[PDB]
Amino acid sequence: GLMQFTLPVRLCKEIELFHFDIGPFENMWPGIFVYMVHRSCGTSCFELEKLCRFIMSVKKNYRRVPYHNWKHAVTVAHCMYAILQNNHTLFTDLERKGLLIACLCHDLDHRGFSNSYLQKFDHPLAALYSTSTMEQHHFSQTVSILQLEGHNIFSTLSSSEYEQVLEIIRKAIIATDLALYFGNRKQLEEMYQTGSLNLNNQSHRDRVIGLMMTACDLCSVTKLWPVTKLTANDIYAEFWAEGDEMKKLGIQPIPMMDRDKKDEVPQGQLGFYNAVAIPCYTTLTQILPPTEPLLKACRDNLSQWEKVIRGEE
Ligand SMILES: O=C(NC1COC1)c1cc2[nH]c(-c3ccccc3)nc2cc1NC(=O)c1cc(C2CC2)c[nH]c1=O
Ligand SMILES: [Mg+2]
Ligand SMILES: [Zn+2]
Repeated sequence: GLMQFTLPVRLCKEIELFHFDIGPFENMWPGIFVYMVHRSCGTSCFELEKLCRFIMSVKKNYRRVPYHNWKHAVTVAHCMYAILQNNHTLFTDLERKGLLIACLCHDLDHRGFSNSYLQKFDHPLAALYSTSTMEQHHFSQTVSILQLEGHNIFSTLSSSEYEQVLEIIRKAIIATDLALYFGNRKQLEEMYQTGSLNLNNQSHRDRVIGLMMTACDLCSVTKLWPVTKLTANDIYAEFWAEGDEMKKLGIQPIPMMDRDKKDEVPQGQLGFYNAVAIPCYTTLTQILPPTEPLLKACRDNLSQWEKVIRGEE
């Protein structure tokens, strides 16, 4: 009730910044998440008994994959935390609640393979969900855990508020399907520059929350260079593994996933930053100005990758 979580000073201070790294100590991540909830939302938003129980069941349902794991779950949620804290008059009570949970759950039960690979493998999830295959699985897993005896952190909400916060969460999680992001940022670009962007339009809020989600999901390109560079090892470990499985199906993988083209990774990072990361945080800064640090950090890392190519490291 009047029981709040504290962090060491350095963590207390650095956690408010966008570029915070949650550290190598797995056991502090749940305290870190609860801390962000109490500060983003209130000591009252969730019952501490239930939240802790939900947090730990979620953690257990992330797999020990190189990148799409429990560390990613909490990292993406922290980015959301910082976007919300730098924009706190813009979001409803319900949006603060459901967005931080959405981020923690957004990759539940990920196996480290793309929607594309499930589809070429003919995995049963590809028959159950034709588009955004993994992302619909994630939201389904989320509802699963929410219905475990003792786990419904939303029990105090009215019938109507409950239906809203699940609908926030669901759209939020589908949004992390990067295949949808390009269309969403383009509509957001037009609306912003023709002045028709209206945050009181619910369908506009949806688009904005979507972009927030892409921004949080890719936040590893907005960390300090040594974090970004080591996170890249984890992503390619998954990519190259999936490429190995593509070869096992008798398919040449895209170079992104072919581990015989390690040498061309810096150039591949360059195009990604140009085609995705920079446009994403640009458009996000245009809508939510206090999120400028993400664009500045992304740009800085773009600059580091050009240096890697030029043989300056
Ligand atoms: O454009 C890309 N992919 C999108 C387009 O539609 C999906 C892309 C293309 C890439 N070509 C290469 C590459 C080329 C030649 C030789 C070797 C490698 N490497 C890539 C990485 C990429 N992407 C990410 O590194 C990436 C990173 C992350 C998290 C860190 C934030 C999440 N998702 C990602 O896809
Ligand atoms: Mg995902
Ligand atoms: Zn993710």
